[PDB]
Amino acid sequence: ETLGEKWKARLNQMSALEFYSYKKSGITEVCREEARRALKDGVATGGHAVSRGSAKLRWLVERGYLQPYGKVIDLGCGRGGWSYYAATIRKVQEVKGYTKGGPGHEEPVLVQSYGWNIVRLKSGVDVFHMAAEPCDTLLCDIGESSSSPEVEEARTLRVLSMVGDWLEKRPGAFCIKVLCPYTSTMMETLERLQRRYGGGLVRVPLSRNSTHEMYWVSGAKSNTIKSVSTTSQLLLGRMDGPRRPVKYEEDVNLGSGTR
Ligand SMILES: C[S@@+](CC[C@H](N)C(=O)[O-])C[C@H]1O[C@@H](n2cnc3c(N)ncnc32)[C@H](O)[C@@H]1O
Repeated sequence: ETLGEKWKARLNQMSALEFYSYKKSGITEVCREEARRALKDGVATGGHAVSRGSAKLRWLVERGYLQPYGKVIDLGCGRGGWSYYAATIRKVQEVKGYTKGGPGHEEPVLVQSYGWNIVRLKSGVDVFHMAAEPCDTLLCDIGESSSSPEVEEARTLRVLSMVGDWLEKRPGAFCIKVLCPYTSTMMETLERLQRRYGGGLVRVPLSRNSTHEMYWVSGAKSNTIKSVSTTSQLLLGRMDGPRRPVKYEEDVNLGSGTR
């Protein structure tokens, strides 16, 4: 049994109160109030982000974990935070996002932030049945949380295969969401993939304690087992002490105008 599995079991054990306190205990988050109001009022300008993903991607890009450039593909773009953020980047030439949409799934949000004319968000698309196309920047943010470690593992495996098909055309720069990296077979296959392709695993502090997600990014050089187990250690530790306060970071402003 790995530390992440113990984390998972302990998480399932927790009460509603304890969970409510734990999910955000000590994490970093973004004040999305004004962005929510503006977006609800139909303000396409102002530079507001459509989701929190922008803040996540930002956190990585401003640390060299990846450097977006050229043709960008956003797999499971949802509302499209990653797509717009990437579209605000100089080296980036084209952004193509794809999400599932429909009931229960996010639809893209039409906003005119900076570089909105180079964005192209396509809903009603299941990337598992989609043919890969050559690109320079491979983004993927797929991985739905489940109470079952086995389910999360299987979902992660399917995702990793699907993105394997895309990485085979060989970017470049890439950011791939890994929901469940805390099981043995997962660390094994992630080691394997980290041999075949490059990159490493990074735990974004914007991620809530309720999820063990780490992002497999290109510009990172790390050991799988070590990074994962340290992440597990942290998420475990936050389940014992008092409630650590949240570090309220500022929301990202993507400005306006075209490119
Ligand atoms: C966690 S959200 C991330 C959204 C985006 N990264 C952002 O920053 O706003 C993942 C989205 O991917 C979509 N999705 C999940 N599986 C998909 C699939 N197989 N094909 C296309 N989209 C999918 C879901 O609808 C979900 O809204």
